[PDB]
This record gives sequence, structure tokens and C-alpha cells, in this order.
Amino acid sequence: KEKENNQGLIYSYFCKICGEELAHFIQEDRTADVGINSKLRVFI
Amino acid sequence: PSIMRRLPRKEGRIRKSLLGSQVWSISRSTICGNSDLHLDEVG
Amino acid sequence: TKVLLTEILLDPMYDYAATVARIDGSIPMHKPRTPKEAEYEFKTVIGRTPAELLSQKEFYDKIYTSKYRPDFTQLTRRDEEKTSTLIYLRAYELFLKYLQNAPNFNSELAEFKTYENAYGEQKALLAQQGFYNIFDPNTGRADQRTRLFEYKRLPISTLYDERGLPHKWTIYVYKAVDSSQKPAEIEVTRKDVIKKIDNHYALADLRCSVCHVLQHEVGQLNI
Amino acid sequence: KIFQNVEIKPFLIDFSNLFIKNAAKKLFQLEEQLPLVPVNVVMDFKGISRAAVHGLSRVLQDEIPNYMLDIKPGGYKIEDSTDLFMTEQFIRNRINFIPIYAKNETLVFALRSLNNSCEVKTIYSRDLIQVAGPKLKYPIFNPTFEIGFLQPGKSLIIEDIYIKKGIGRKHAAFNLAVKTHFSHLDIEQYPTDKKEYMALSGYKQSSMTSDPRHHRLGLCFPAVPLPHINQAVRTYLKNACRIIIGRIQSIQKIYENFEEPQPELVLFSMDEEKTKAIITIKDETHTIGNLLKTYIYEMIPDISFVGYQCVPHKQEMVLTIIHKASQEDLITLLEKSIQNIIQTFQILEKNVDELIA
Amino acid sequence: GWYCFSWPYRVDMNRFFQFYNEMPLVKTIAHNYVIPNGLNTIVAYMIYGGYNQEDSVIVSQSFIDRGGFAGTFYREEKVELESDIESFGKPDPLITKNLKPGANYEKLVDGFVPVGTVVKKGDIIIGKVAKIKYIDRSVMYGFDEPAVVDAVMRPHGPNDEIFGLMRLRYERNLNIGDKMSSRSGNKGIAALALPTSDMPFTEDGLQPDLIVNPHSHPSRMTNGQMIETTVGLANALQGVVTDGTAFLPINVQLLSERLAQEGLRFNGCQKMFNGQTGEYFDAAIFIGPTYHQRLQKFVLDD
Amino acid sequence: YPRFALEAQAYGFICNSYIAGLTSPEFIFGEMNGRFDLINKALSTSST
Amino acid sequence: MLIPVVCFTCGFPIGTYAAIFDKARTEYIKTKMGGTLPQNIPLDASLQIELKDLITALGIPMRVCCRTHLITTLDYRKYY
Amino acid sequence: LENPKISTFQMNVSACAWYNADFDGDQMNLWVPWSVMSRVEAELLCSVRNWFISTKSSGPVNGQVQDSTVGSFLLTRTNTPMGKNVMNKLHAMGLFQTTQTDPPCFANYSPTDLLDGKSVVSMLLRQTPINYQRAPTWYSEVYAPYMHYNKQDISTQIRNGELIEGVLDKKAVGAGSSGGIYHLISRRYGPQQALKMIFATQQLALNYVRNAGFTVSTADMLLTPEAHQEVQEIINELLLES
Ligand SMILES: [Zn+2]
Ligand SMILES: [Zn+2]
Repeated sequence: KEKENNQGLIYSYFCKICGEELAHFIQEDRTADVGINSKLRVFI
Repeated sequence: PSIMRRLPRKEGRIRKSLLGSQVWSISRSTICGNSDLHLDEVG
Repeated sequence: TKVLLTEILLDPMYDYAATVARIDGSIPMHKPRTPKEAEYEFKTVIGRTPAELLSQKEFYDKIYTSKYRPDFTQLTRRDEEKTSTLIYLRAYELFLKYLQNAPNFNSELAEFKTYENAYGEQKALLAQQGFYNIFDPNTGRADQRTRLFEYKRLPISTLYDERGLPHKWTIYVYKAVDSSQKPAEIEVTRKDVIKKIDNHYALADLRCSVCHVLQHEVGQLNI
Repeated sequence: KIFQNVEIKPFLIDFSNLFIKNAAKKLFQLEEQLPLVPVNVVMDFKGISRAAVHGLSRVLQDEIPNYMLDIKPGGYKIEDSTDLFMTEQFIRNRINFIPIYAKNETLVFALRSLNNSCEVKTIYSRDLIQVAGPKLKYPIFNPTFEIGFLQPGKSLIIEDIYIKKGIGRKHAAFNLAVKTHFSHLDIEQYPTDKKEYMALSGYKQSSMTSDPRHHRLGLCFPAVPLPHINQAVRTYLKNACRIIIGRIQSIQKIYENFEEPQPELVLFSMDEEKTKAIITIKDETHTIGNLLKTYIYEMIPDISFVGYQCVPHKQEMVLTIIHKASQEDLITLLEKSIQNIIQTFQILEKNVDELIA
Repeated sequence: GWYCFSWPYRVDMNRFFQFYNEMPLVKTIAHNYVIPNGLNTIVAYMIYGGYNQEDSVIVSQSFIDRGGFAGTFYREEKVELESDIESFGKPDPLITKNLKPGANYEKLVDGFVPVGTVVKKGDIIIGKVAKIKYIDRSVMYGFDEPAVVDAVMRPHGPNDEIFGLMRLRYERNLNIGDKMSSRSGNKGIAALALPTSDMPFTEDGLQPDLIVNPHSHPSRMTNGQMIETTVGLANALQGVVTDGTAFLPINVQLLSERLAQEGLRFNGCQKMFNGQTGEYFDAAIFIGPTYHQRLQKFVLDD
Repeated sequence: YPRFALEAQAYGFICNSYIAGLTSPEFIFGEMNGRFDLINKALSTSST
Repeated sequence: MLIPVVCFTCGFPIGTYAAIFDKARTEYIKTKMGGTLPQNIPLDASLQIELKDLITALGIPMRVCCRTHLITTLDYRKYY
Repeated sequence: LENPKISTFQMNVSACAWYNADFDGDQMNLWVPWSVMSRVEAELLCSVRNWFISTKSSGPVNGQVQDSTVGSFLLTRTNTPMGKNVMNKLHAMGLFQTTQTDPPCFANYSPTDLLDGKSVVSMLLRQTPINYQRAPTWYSEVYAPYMHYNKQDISTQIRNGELIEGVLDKKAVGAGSSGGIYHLISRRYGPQQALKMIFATQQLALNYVRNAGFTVSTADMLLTPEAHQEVQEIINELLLES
């Protein structure tokens, strides 16, 4: 956050040693939220 | 929801994802008059 | 305590009571900067500590009540600003009574509504840019003169000649502006205007290509 | 004697009107003239091109340095300003456009308004307390402005109200003179009341052919102290002259360095012994370009071409001069034209000093 | 215009509050019931450089700086929580995961950016992390134009739970690309912004605020706008406000003669000079006060 | 206008000009033709 | 929300005579109002309220823009 | 555009004919090619000079619109309400200071010498000499009986770029004018050369108006009291026949 922004919106991280792009992050996948019969649920 | 419902209409697979396209490296803005620009130039 | 403060600080009732308390100086004019100032403002405005608000059961019974109790019976019609102050104070007092379900409330509400309607009439008097009406000099009021079309049954001689045929105004008659120019008049068709007419001539009148009469002399026909 | 027959007239309040008298006396307890009044100055110029007069007018309008009142960042105290309607943008827009006649950039004011009443209280400009700088022996702005208004039980605290310097072109709050009259006295005019001539300008010579050299220019200044009007207006006029000269002298430093490669001057040797000079200067207006074109054209009647194209979206003035001489002779003629401009505005300085007593 | 008299008490989305409004010099009966929205801009009906062609207008820069059609534009940020999973607070780099690249978390104070600071693109205005160590579901300010945090509050929703409400304010002036319109339906886009010394001026010093092409009229036949300028020009000198409600008796011949009685010309045109050159036009130019209104179509949002 | 009116004004004949102003019946007839321009302009996009 | 400090068009210091022009105007209207409710003033169809001489006595010049903005500007205090 | 306060896509008004666009609030897309293959093809195939001539109607698309159509008429008009339509050397040079072409030579002119609009237009059309002779839109036999047309304004003739006589208006310089000035230049010198002359002739038309003026007022629409009686007397004849 030394540089708040260079007026250009970026979605990727870069290496501090050389500047190479490490990876990118836009949004969390959030699809494993649905993990694994109304009857046993209703019973519990 | 069905597999074949994705195809038909304007917001369908064919007319929105195949015949049309969302693209990067593009800009949009209101146009304006400028009499100092050539006909083949854009401000 | 946090949930109670968050609920009450967002109540417009609290802000209005706080403004009334600020007017006469019961609380500082500046909003609290530290939790102690917020607690003091709550104690002065609501009238009960947030800890003791959760213990007992009322809420509206002890909300601030303005210090100066002016005489609102002069609201029965340095006077005008005092009237505005009375309007504000009575509005607060009546709102507080409405919150508390005070007896004998609707009649006083109607009376103060009439008073505030009169005050609003005065305020609307203060809020006039002005108005003007362009008077007709012949009359003494708003101009009625217009350039609108007015129907009038023209004589039939304007459309048909003495032999019943329709008029065809298609001959342009041009007369010389100065006397020395000759010939005196030239009669041309629309196709021949550019080839025979210069600025030394002016369009006098049209002519019918059937009965050969001038348009301005159409009234000489026997109707 | 280029500049003669100047007349100066202040704009004063007529207290013979009962309505204005009563309103002022019961609002501000005002019974005599305000400390700062607008002043209309009408000036007659003879034997001078309309390019120079119009450039002087433009400089006096929005190219002369001027002072306004501005709020430093963080001056608007959010901790204390409880009013919900007097936003920072509105109040600072009000403050920036108050006409001031300042002495130095050190004065710092403050606006501390507390509303202990039950009615909306109007914050006027008399509620600006000077908190830093030497104490004022005469007000720098009128106390009758309406800065804002506070709802009952609200407050408005603003600190660090300082004096900021700038030119009127960048921001309109630095504008100095407002136009009130401009005419040519050496061109006859039609009576435009007649329906035959009401569609024309009125002058009997077309602007495509006329070259007037006897003008009348009338400008109004918004804030001048009553007992020193002739001292203020004169100063303003003189100021304008220096500014123009200064700007012209900048171009005079370009032509002097035509031997070395200079970015703002480009010289070409065309065919038929023709030479071309292109002068590109950034952040210049039509004033300098028009003056340069007019004086080069006067100096070289048989010039091949001259133009001062000022481009809006390029923020620059490009002066193109094509003439059938060599580079050295062209530069000599350009320096002569610049010297003519300088001496003309020096004569304007002298006439301004001589006229206004 | 004044979109609501209780604007400071409201946290609204995409709302513009124009500071200055004027009653038209030629008002109607509709202004007895609603507040007029616009200004009596001095409009010149002339060809000036070709920048007002094809339904464009030329706007005085000085008119913009003085507050003409200027106001504040509001946006809101309403963020909700998951009950006992998420929370409001500043994340830390060494625990929280997948923080947004090129963000700015240092402006947060107890989870929210303090009121009065300027938030620009890439700044995190609301801090929010979900406890799994932590995952960062923060809210970032994705707008090119910088805003100012106007109001921050933590109300309780219908489910008795805290959600974050933030109001962001934008200082909006009239800039190139903003759409303006007259009361006759002749809308236009601001094309050029000239200083006070480049605008044309009359012999008496009057200069336009807007310069509209004369070619906007003949095909659309907006005669009410031209009559309004003729009537409004005499109202200013006479110091009056007249009524121009539709179907009221008018006589343009008599209204034109009213201009001459006030010292003007019959046609309302005046001698004008070119501000850039100082050269007078060889034609009297029709200039006068025409009520213009700013349509809420901002180029900074489109 | 009355039933079985014979005058031409009752059937859309506008006797006035814009500079002179229209009456209420003339403005309604003008709005009848003006609305067609707006309707056909909308159709000139979808139908085309 | 108030009469501008300077004229929007040219920048003449309208604001320094604004407040007075407000209050004085009111009495003038009270002189010419006449048996009519205040909110019905712009519908009287018989009024001749002219403010030329008032603005002239204020010292403001005969500029179209300045008098237009002085007369026509709405005041937020009078509606809220 | 280096100005940070500009957020719009600015273009010449004569370029609106390609897109059927105007400035009432239209928005237009813009993407800059970055690939070498796509950047080559943009310059060679998709350049707007390739569609100066319409592939639909086989005629020109661009021209003067709404200010250089009436501006060219005033510039090429023979007589002005203030005498002959001439200008001195100083104002003749001022018409060429914006065209962005090479300036002509005014050395053979005294400061008091007068140049008419035909001479000024000629100095620009010498670069691409064409041959044109038609009747301008100014002349119309509908207006002929009630007007005194000038015999040097109803016949626009250009030979080898020299505007011999006539005025330039929608017929000659207007957009979409088949057989017009810019249609002939494109056929003989290329569509790119025609686009430069549209801009070049646009500046003379606009620079002429910088001190000639053009306006519309309410009195431009007002019939005289005597002519108003003639209009309703005509309408009464229609209602009499009806
Ligand atoms: Zn006949
Ligand atoms: Zn003004």
C-alpha cells in the first residue's frame, strides 16, 4: 500500500524482486459452500 | 432451468455468446463536437 | 449498551430532542468526540442512563423538555421573530405530547395547525419574486390583442370570375421603381422571372391567366 | 499621447429611495456608502491598433494576477460544523467569489457561527474575524455579503481562510474587470432603430475591411476603496501593461536564441528565397498571438503569410510567419516588431500615470 | 435541482442536488405548485467557431466556475453481514487471505473509512472478513472519480442485525459532455469551455453563458424558446417577471415593440464583438436570457 | 365540436401558425400528428 | 440556495446588495399586493410590480444578466 | 487530449455522416488495436477514407453540415448588405490560419488590396483542380418571383479549381451531394485527398463567420402587419372553397 494505486486497476500480484506476475485474484470461487433427504435433516 | 433453454432467445447461447461477444481493451464515452479535428481523426 | 445507542442515535426523535437541548445550552453545540460526551448527551436528552433504560420500561416520559416555556397563547395572533420562536417551541412541545399520548391532544393539534397555516401564509408572502402583466393601453388590464386567425366569408368574386371559371393567379406584374425606367410594366410567368426581371422592378400585383384581372382589383367584379 | 480622456465613476447606493434606506438601516445599520464600491472607468485611445486595446482589456479581465479568499485543506471543521445544509463546497464557492482588495498574502480569517436561537440565522461576511496577520486599518471586503444560513441549533466553524493568488483564466474567481463598453470612435454608425438597419451591427464599414485606430473601452472593477479610487484604478491599469510587456519579453528571449536549436522556434528555408518561422508557445492566449500578428503585419506590409493559431485542445499558440527574406532579416524584423509592442505599452504606462491624478 | 428538501437526512443512490435555481423570467402556472429547476442563462444564437454544430453548445468557463448548474452527487454503499461469521474490521496481511491486489487498507478506522476523507480508486472503504485463518470479503471503491465519505452509520435491519451504510458525495460541476436543455425540448451537449475573455460580448458588455447553433431551430420549430428570449430580454431591464403559460393571448409583434420601448432594438439583436480578436460581427446577434436546465446525464458516469 | 360538424376546423385544419400560437383544438390535432412521429420513430428501430 | 455572490454571467458583485434587495422588495410587494393572498400573487392578473427603480437605487448597473440573476434567484430559506 | 477535464470522444461534425450520429447525448465505442495483424488491417482496410464514397448509394457520404454549408454561401456570396463581398489582405490571410494546410502566397498584395470570397476559395482549390458547373441550392424558381437573384450567384462554375462565379452551398459542398465538389476530388485525387479538402474548406467557411456573423431571432419569423392580412385572406379563400 506504499503505492495506493497507479490509476490503473489491476487484478494480479507481482513479484517484489523482479516484477514477474505471480498470480491473479478477482473473486473468491465460493462453490464448496454446498457440502454434501429432508428426512434426516428434519429428524436432527 | 433446462439445457435447451440456454439456446433460443436473444439472451441465449447462440445470440449472446457466439454471434455476439464481450471484449476487453475497449472504451465508451459520450461523443462531442470538435471543429479542429480532421474527419479521419478522433479526440 | 451499544445496540441501544445505535438504535437511538439513528432515531430522528433523538436528533430533534438534541437540537432543542442545544438551543438553550443543555448540551454542547458540537457533537460528542469521546464516549463520555456521548453518555452525557444521552443522559441529558433521553433523561435516563442507557444502563437504567434497560432496567425500568418507559422511554418517552422523560425526554428533554425545553427550558424556556414561552407563552404560546400569544400564538393567538420584535414580534415576528418571537412568533417564529413560539412556533418552533410549540411544534416541539406538541410533538413530545404526541409521543407520550397526552390527553387533550387533537384539539390543540388542530389549533396549532391553524396557527402554523397563518405563519405559512406570512412566510409565503416573504417568498414572492413578483409578478407583472402587460396591460393593453386601450384597456386597463391584461392584453387581449392577438395575431390569431379570424374567419371571414370572403365574396365569391375572389374565387370565380364573372363567367364562373376559377381564378388562376399565374401572371406576375412588375412595375419600375423609378419613373425613367422603360417599359413601365412587365408581365411574366414564373419561368421567365429570372430571365426578364432585374432589381429595377418590383412585384406590384398578380394576374389571372383566364379572366386577365389584377388580384387587388378583384372587387370590381359584379358579385 | 495614445491614451487620453479617461473618466472614473463609482457605483453608489441611492439612499433617496425609502425602501432601500429602511432595508439597509434595519439590516446592517447602514446609512452611508460601503467601504468598497464598484468603479466604472471609461478610457479613450487614439493612434493605437484595436489588437492592443483588446489585449489590454483581456489582460484586465482574466490574465492579470488577482487575489481571492480560499479555505485551506482541513479548514472546514467537521467536528464542530453541525449544519446539514451548509456544505463545504457551497460555502467555499461563496467565499471564493467575494471581491477583495487585499494588501498582502498573510491575512488569515476565520468564520465561527453559533446559532443559539430558534430561528434560521444568516451568516454574513461581517462575521469573518481576522485571526492572523497585521490588524486591518481598512476592510478588504464588504460586510453585506450572505455567506450562508444556519438552521436552529446548528453551527459553522471554518479556520485557515487565507488569500490565494492566481489569474482569472485558470479559475473565474480571479477575474478582475467586467466589460461595460467597447466601441470604435473613428467609424460612423447607422441609426439601428430603423427597421432597415436593425439586422446589421451598425458600423458603416465591414469588419473585413475596416482598421479602426480610435477606440473607447469601459471596464468596471468590483471592489475599490472609496478614498483611494484614483490610486487603485491607475495601479490596475499599470499592472496590466507590465504583464503584457513581460509576456512579450518572453518571446523576445526566443528570437535572441535562434542560432541554437530551440524547441519553441523552428526556421525553414523554402523555395524562391522564402523563409518560414514557426513559434509554438504553450499556455498562451489570443492576446499575445493577435498582438504579434498585428505588429508583424504592420512592420512587413508585403509579408507572404502570418497567423497566430491558438488551439483550444492543444493549449498552445502557434505563430506562422512566411516572408521572402533571409533568416537573419526575418529575425531582425521580428525583434523590431517586439520593440514596437514594448514601446507602445510603455507609452500606455506613461499616459496612465499622466492622466489619473 | 433541489431534488428533495430533506436531502441531508437521506442516504440516496445516484441523486444530484443542484445548488442554485431560478424562477424563469417567463414563468408559467406550473411553477405555482412545483419548484423551478434551472437557471436563466444568457444565450447567444450564433455561429461561433463551429463547436456548437450538430446540437452542441458552447459554455462559458466562468459560468461553470461560479456555480452554474453545479451541485453535489450522491452514492450509497450498503453492505450486510452473515450472522456471527463475518465482522467489520481492518484485516491484517499476515493472517487474512487473498487480499485484493493494489488495495489500500490503511484508511480504515475500526472497519469503516472516517467521514470527511477522500477515497479514490483502489481504496478499501469497508473492511469485512469472514472467520474460517481469515478470508477477506472487503468492499473496494471501484470508481475513477474520487469521492468523499459523507456519512457513515451502522443501522439495524429488519432481522435485527448490523449492516454498514456509507454515503459518498461527489462535487459535480458542469463539464464537457454534460447534457443541458431548454424548456422547449432543445437539449444539447456541452462541447467547449471558453474563458470570460474569449466569449463574444455586446457593445454594452453583455456576454452569453451558452452559445447554441441557430440551425437547431428551423427544423424543430421551437418557436416558444425564441419568444421566451424576446419576452425575457425586456423583463430583465424592466425588472419584472411575466407569465408565459400556454394558450395565453400573446402578440409577437407587440412583444417585439416592447423591446424598443426599453431602449433595445425591435428584433432584440445587438452589436457584438469577437472576444478572441476584438472584431465586431457584420450582423446584429440575437442574445438574451433563455431559461436552460441541466439534464441529469453525467459524462462522468457514462 | 358538434356532431356531424361541417366546418373544416373540426377535422384537423389548423388555421394558425406557430409564431401566432395555436388554440386548444388545434394543439390537440397537432398532438395527434405529433404522437405518430414518436410512435413511428420507435417502430423504425424494432421493425427495421 | 441564496442569491449568488457574483453574477453567473459576468461576475459583478451582486451579492453585496443581495440581502437588502430581498428585504426592501418585500415592502414594495406589500405596497402593491392588494386584498390578495400571498401564494396567489403570481396569479392576480392585475399586478404591475416593477423592480427597475429599486435595483437602480441599489447602484447595480442596467446589465441584463445581473438584474436577471438578482431578481429570479430562489432562496432556500423561504421554502424550507 | 492532454486536458484532464475532458471525458468525451471528440470528432469533426462532418464525420457524423458515417455513423448517423449527433451530439444530443449519443455514446460511441472505441477500441485501439494492439496486435500487429489487426493494426495493419485497420490502416489499410478499415480506414474511414475507404467509405467516403457510400457502398450503398455509390455517392459521397461526407461534406459540409449546417455551418460550412451556410458559411460557404456567405463566403462565396457576391454582394453583402454592407457592399461588395470583399476583404483586405489581413483578413484574407486570417481565413487560412486554421486549415492546417500550407499557407498560400499573399506577397503580391498591398494591405489595402481587397480580395473577394471567390479568390480566397480559389487559392484552396488550386491544389486539387476539378471541373464543376451546376445550379446552387440558393437559386429556386419558387423564390424567384419574390426575390431579386444576383446573376453571378445562380451559376456555380469551377474550371481547374478556379471558382469563376456562383455560390457554394448544399448542392456543391453539402454532405451526400452526388457529383459535388468533394465527389469530383475523390474520383480524380483519392478519397483521402477529398477528406482533407472537406476540412480545409470547412475552416474558410467558419473563419469567414468569425467576423461576418450569423444569427436567428424572433423577428426573423414575424410577418409584417400588412402581410399578415394577406395570409389570412388566402386562408379565408381556402375556407370559402371548403
Ligand atoms: Zn380568373
Ligand atoms: Zn452580470
